[PDB]
Amino acid sequence: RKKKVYTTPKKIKHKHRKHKLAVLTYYKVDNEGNVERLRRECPAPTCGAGIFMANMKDRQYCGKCHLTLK
Amino acid sequence: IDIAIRHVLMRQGVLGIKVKIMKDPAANRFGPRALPDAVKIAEAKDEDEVIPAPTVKS
RNA sequence: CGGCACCUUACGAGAAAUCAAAGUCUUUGGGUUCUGGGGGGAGUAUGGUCGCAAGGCUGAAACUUAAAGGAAUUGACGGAAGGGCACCACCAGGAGUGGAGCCUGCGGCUUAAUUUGACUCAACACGGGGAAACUCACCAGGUCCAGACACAAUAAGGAUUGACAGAUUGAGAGCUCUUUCUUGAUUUUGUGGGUGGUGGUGCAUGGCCGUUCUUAGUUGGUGGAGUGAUUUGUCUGCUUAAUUGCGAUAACGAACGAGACCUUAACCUACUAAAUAGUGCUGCUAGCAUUUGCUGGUAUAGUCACUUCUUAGAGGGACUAUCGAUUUCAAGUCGAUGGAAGUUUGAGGCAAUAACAGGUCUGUGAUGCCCUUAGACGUUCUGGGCCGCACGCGCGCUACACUGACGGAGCCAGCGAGUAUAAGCCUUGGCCGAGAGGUCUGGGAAAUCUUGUGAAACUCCGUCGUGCUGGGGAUAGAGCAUUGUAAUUGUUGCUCUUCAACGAGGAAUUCCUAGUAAGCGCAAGUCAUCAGCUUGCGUUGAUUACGUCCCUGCCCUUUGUACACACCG
Ligand SMILES: [Zn+2]
Repeated sequence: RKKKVYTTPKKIKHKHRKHKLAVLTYYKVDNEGNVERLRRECPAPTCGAGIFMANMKDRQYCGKCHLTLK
Repeated sequence: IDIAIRHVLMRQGVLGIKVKIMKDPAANRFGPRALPDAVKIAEAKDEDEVIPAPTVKS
């Protein structure tokens, strides 16, 4: 029996950030070499190999299991 | 009496119907076989032939 | 003879009311004069004619309209007559309400929302509506898709979901913003399509309820009246709680409703049995006068007896029984004796033909349709509000004092409820606490245990002693507990403290005839706490009627109608 009105500006729900070929940033394929694995996959037992962290500012996080190191 | 009420849904509204029925009281097998006020009278056994004073030895 | 008429009947006539003419008229003819041709316009205009005038006589059309009207039937309605019934009427009475305070609902006012429905009976302690989250439909802010399913776009080189820390935000809602992390074709955009709403529409509805009215009314078969719609049956009088019966009777016999019926209450020393009931005995045990008794405890083996009191299944019993009276000597009524019960034995449940703009779309996965449906009127979450008060109204209570307050002593009911890996039930009994409350056990899934719910009024014994007193308990201040995530706008109680109006209430008006009214408490409900409320129970226990139509209301008959969407015409 009333018309609803807002005050704050309309929000936009967060969209997943599309990264072009995300897998490239995890390895540096050496010529006549081995796999690099520079990104130091999370040592939690839940995520084994192939699941890497995030070399962010002052924290290292993997989205598989919600933990951070330093 | 057995009573049944069902709502019939038409495109324009609801049709609530009630089909109220009776079976024959004399056809009842477990409860009373008639109405409470049902008074049944049997027939007379009078108008017999009476004779003065006989005696039958059996 | 002539009249003015009147009564019955209908040979006959009539659409019928009716008619001795309105008959002797489709079996159409005694003479003759006048008049009408759907309703209005309209007895109007014009012309003529008569009149002092007012007016009379003669007298259209255009246009407009599907009806206007007659007699009667049913119903509805009446500011009409006659009857009947009723403590939702009165007579005679009892208790009240209406005076103050409070609780609560209503309108009103304010509000951010103070949600809203309902407004004589038939609105206002009602929505089982005693609202902290929830309820909530409202307000300020926040989320999610829990948008199924077909497609089109995108999309594995990733459609996209979840997200540590900080900022934001109330939030440790990755809600979003800084952040580069992680799953992977369930998923992202649009279309259809949906779906969900305490949104609106009870004046679009179902289903239920209330009301008419739980009043006693309703209906057909055959016959009779009538051309018919209809009517009689279904009614003067009496009787009954009653259309229930007697009776009268163009009616006769029937059906629904009422009554019967069912639940509950009473009686049963007569049955069936009762260790989840009791009793008398029987043990063993106790205190007193010792009289062998009076009181008790115990006894799931005293392997006692019984159903009488308590339970409930089978039954029985009352049908106005018998008698005195009145009555149409009928239906009944009134007085006795018996009886347990003689008011339908008491009180309730179900309850007719159709119907209402009675109430509800706020209970529904009951709904049609309008609105909306991703920044949701959907949901979720936090905080608020329904409580908010310049006012009037009602359902209740507290009382206004001595037929009383406190303080002791005594101390009897009945209806009911109560649980497990829970989300905590009834809680005893013991232990702490002035109180409220706190701790530890145990019984009961139940006639066992809670609980003999030892309820209060009440009876007694004391103070108080007419004072607003010690009647009354508003308004307010301090602490301790309880419940809940959360008690502030006191949940509630408890302890102390404050010590209000009220000294019986106007005009008015309500309920009620016997365990009924009225005092008095108790339980179940909503409920985690909250009962001044309802629903039921039990305790004490009356006054006066046992009549009437004076008021009011309803019903029936007569009557009237230009109403039938029915006087809100
Ligand atoms: Zn990890």
